[PDB]
Amino acid sequence: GSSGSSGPESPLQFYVNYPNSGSVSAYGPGLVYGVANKTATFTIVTEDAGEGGLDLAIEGPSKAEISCIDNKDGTCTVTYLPTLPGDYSILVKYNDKHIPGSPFTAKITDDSRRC
Repeated sequence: GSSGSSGPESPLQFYVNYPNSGSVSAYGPGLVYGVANKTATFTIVTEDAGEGGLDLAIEGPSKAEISCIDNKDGTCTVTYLPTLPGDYSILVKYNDKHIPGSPFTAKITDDSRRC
């Protein structure tokens, strides 16, 4: 036996989204964990959310700098570099409304000695 269909299709291919369902999430090896004095970045999901105002701020045992970047492809790119190993309290807000899942907890370590 064998089966398989190409599938339906229509012209003026146009897909519209509704505001009803609109949420922003964040994931990546930069929010889960990291390495002292090591490059760490993560990605953020956001499509047709609304040009409002994204704010990012991380806390912990040491103040870390943030160079969040705004892209126009599909997701944003935020790069940062830790100063000391420890649980960093990442905080992200969207249009005066925290994101579903925050604050986030990342487990960063330190690798200096050459094992």
